[PDB]
Amino acid sequence: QDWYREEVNEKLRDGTFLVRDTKMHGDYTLTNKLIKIKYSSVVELINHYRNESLAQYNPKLLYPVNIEAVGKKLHEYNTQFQEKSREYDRLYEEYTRTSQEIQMKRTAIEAFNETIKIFEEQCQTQERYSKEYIEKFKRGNEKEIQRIMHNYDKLKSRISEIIDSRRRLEEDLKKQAAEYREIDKRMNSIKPDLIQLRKTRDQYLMWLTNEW
Amino acid sequence: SYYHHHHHHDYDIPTYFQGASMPPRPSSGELWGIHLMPPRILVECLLPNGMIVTLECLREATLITIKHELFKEARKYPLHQLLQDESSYIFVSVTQEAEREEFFDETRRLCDLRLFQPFLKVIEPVGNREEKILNREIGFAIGMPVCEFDMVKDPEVQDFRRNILNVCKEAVDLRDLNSPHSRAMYVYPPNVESSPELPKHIYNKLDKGQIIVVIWVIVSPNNDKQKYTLKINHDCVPEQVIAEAIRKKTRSMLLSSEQLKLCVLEYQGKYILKVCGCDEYFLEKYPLSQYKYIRSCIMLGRMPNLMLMAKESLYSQLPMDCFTMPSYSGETSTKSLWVINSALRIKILCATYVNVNIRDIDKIYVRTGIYHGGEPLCDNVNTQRVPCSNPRWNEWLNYDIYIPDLPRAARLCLSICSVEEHCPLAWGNINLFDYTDTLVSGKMALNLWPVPHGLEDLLNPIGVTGSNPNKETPCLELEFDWFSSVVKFPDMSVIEEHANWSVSREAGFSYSHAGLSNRLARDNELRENDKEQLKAISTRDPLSEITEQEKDFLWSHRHYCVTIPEILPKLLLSVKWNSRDEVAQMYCLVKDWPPIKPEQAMELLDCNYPDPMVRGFAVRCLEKYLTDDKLSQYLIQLVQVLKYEQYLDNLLVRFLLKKALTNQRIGHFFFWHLKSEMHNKTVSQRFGLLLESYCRACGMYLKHLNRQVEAMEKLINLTDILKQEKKDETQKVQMKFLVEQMRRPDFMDALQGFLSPLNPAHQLGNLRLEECRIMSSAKRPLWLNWENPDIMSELLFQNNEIIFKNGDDLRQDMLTLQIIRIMENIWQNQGLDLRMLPYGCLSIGDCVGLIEVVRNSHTIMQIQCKGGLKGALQFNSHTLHQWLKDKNKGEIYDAAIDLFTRSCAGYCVATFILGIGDRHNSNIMVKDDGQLFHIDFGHFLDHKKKKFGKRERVPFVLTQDFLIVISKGAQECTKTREFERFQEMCYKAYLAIRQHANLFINLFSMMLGSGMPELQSFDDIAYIRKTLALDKTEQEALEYFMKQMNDAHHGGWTTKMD
Ligand SMILES: Nc1ccccc1CO
Repeated sequence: QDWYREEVNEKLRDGTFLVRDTKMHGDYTLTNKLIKIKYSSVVELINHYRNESLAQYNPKLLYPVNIEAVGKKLHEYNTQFQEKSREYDRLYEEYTRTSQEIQMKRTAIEAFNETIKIFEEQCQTQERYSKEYIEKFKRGNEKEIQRIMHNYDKLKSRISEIIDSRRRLEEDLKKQAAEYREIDKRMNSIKPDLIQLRKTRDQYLMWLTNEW
Repeated sequence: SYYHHHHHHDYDIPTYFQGASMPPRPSSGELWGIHLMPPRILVECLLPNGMIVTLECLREATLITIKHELFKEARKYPLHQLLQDESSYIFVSVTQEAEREEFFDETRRLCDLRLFQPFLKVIEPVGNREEKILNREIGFAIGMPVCEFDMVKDPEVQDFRRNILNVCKEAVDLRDLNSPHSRAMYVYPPNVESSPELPKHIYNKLDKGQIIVVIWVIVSPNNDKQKYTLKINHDCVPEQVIAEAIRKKTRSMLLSSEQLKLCVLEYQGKYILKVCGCDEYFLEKYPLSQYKYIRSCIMLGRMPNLMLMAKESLYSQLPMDCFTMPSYSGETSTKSLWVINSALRIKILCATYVNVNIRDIDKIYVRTGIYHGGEPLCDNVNTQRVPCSNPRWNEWLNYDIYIPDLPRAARLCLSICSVEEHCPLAWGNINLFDYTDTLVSGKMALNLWPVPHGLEDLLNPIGVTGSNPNKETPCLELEFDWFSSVVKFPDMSVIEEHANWSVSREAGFSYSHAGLSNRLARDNELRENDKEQLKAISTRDPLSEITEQEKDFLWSHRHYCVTIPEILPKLLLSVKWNSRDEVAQMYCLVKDWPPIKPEQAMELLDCNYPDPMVRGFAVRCLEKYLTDDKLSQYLIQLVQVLKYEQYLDNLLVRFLLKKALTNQRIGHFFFWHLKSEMHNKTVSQRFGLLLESYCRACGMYLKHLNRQVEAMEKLINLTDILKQEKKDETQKVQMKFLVEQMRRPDFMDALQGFLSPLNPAHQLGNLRLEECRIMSSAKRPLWLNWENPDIMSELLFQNNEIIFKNGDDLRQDMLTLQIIRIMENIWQNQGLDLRMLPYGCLSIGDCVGLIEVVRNSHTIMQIQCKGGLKGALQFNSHTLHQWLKDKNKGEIYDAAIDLFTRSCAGYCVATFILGIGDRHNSNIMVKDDGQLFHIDFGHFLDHKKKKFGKRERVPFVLTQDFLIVISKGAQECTKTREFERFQEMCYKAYLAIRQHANLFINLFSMMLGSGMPELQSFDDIAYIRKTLALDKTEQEALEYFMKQMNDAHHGGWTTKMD
């Protein structure tokens, strides 16, 4: 008794091997690739393939991976892990919605730009047809042109606002893009320790073999 | 003393972690960055003369109204005489999707335009085909403008859009083949079970095969109706039924017998059968029983109500679909892949955007690998260079596989990792061949994807092929070896020849071989112990992985496997896809393999069968065997399975697209399942392109789908304002806001004339605002109620009410209800009556959806609050049973208990197997007539075992309450025969599913695509193996189920003959 499916694959998660147990089917199994198993023994055959490779049989097995005083440490490692998982679950939210919000800005910036161009074209459009009517007739005069001046004066100081408005958006894109990086930065720090906090919690529960 | 006086110094009492209850938002509404435009609004009207008159006009004003006033108020400004008549003009502006949209439909309202900035340029109509610039309709239905596609560089995309029309054109042909019938047949496909047989428990309800039906007619003016109650053979057809109605209607004292016969024949085929209260129609030769409305009536103890509708009044409604081709109407001499004599190598260069802490993380590398689902060589890395601070390689990774041994479907999968401190940063995969068969060569830019929630593993082959369309992400570029010529994958003629050669060459190999295993030496004549290990393997499920012996064993006897078609899925997973010898030979078996059942063939479109030949076979199966009934059951899975298809254009898409364009009921759910997932930018392009094809060719239903779409967007904005601005207000105050808004004309317009997306048969008329309300949940779901505007509403339901919920992600519920529905049909068609109520659910968006309201049903909790005595001390176990007796008095009682006990049995077995969220008194429901059903299922395959979890849980635990009811009134009722009867249902129910366990594996397998956290990879699906126990023998399983049912209940389950 004393290396010897679902919980086998979870122990192959991330050379590594182990041996498994219908009896009218086979007997033992070497798990990732599965090999069906004189066998003169179960411990005989495996020691031979630890040093050596599996090429010659078929066109290595390199990695054979306080009764009251470990019990509460199952609650402790779980309660940071489950705190740590929440932190990972929060940030992956923030990361994605910040990615979303970002591109809504990018699309708005494009919309702004197309808005602006129609207006640029509009102040361009009035010059062609207004400065026809400044030079025809002449003696309308100021009751005509100083109202055609008023219209135009609005037309550009509006465009001013629209470009102001676009800039003010563009700056926020940067600050958002900054925060986006920062989130990812910390995501990648939390991740590897989350795995180690998780991996020891498996080992701590596996040695023992639930208020915790 | 409580806390050892330990101060938590960080704890800031104001702010908040979303604890102190609604998930992902927001998408903007009527103007940029404002949900709901102010009732009176100022709009800059840019004229052709360059003038800006700023109108004030109401939020809900039409453009007919804004134009008509603008050409009155423009007069008062200068240059009036440089403007034509208003009728020579059309509005235009920039929308929130950032495109210059011209406004042809002048009846449209200012709020309904999605305007970005509040302004309107005036122009004369350019691009004289007005007609053609109703691609507005298409891009509205789709939720992105069609012009966004016209500007895509990629040739595959533009090739897809041109080549897919082949299909559309063929489909529109079939529709107008024998018109107007075939049109009606498209619009109103017959809603029909796939089996004309009748289970014995239904037949028995009929007194030797006869139903009483009621045919209805309308005369003058279009008001009064008349019944004509027949009693006919269950198995007689609509044309017979129409005759017998007409006979009865027109018998007389003035017509002889012979004279009746003649007046019937002239009338007989002038009419067709409608169902009363909805748009369902019995339009072809089928046993009345085989229509689902009929078979439902029989089970529900009801008397069908049909209507005699005149073919000319039905064909009056069906308009022409009149398909129009859009404006959008390999390479020469190449070198075969098989000529190339080198191993693969790939040059990895320069990741740029990599966001890592240099404190926390030590050093970082790029893992790589070639793949086929599972991989054809040793996985390798580059060295851990310029770690963190500006990561730069210029290596050549060398892959031990010759270039001719690359299978057609081969893919490079890569990922950037960190340091047994191993940890993946970003990922991305490329197809080694392109969509034109071309071996990839040169430099490629590949913008990467973030690791998902569950993904602990480091490389991600199941993840989508292609580069992230989001530019601002880890873009690592690279170089592919180039062989003086555009390399291509060989023709079929070539791959046949290599196979025929490779099999003759095998016959002359001599005697023994060391690990001879992979070839016989046994001869054409094979051992009988061999032939019974093969059919033994054949039976095993998809997830029971095969050993290398069994693989080679299968692979040797590959030719006998043509005896057992059903073995194919296993056979294929034994082929070494890194040996073109083997693979070429496989291509020739698969070429002319015997077609198999559709439920077997759907495995072959999961992520583990990427080959095109294989997937083509599977589609050929579906083309032959899979029926429009059975297709539309599994449609969710067939749309999810598209995501694993290497290239845009393929056989699977062309099939689905055609069925969608051929049968409007499929089309309808085909639209919504694609549309549903348009927010997810893995699939946005693919699904968009597909939705464009569908929308272009589906005819008049587009206009209908636009109304549904227009209605949901209104509701999405409504719930968004309630969940953001009007939180921290009283329900009282919120509900004023709701009513006030629905009253406004634009909402009245948008929410009244349309079809339920949960079922487009149901028309939704005027909404009754008296009965509309915001439910008490924190997600602020809307209870919505519409008149049923059908001619004979009263015969089915006068009011139609369904729930719209902005918060939750509906797609797990959606899937479990599908799985229940399937278990019901499995059971029921084996004569095993267990009555599940798979209520309607539809995801239409990013955590948006629709739930069918089941009337006359109550959460156990309500039952108990209603029947609870005052001086609120303790609730009664019997209260449930009391309430149920109160509903069902007399002979009625015994039948109500039967129902309860039958439904309680199915929902026990169903729920245990699926592992759904723990059941309690506010997610279990009982109807007045005594049927029990679960709601709000939660995470399905046991997703709260990712915390701490082999729990093998029992979610539906039968408290006293239920047991009392199960056994009439008995005391300590574990021991009644009532309950023995019950347990027997549970045992025969458990087993009946266990014999179909493959399908359930496969249905879950095909869903891995969807970004559902509960289904990240196959081990998730491996829960369902333990709980169905497929490693065990059926008698062991029965006991395992008995055992599990015993331990959760504490006593009951150890007496049956298994
Ligand atoms: N062999 C294989 C293939 C696909 C997914 C998972 C596995 C086993 O880890």
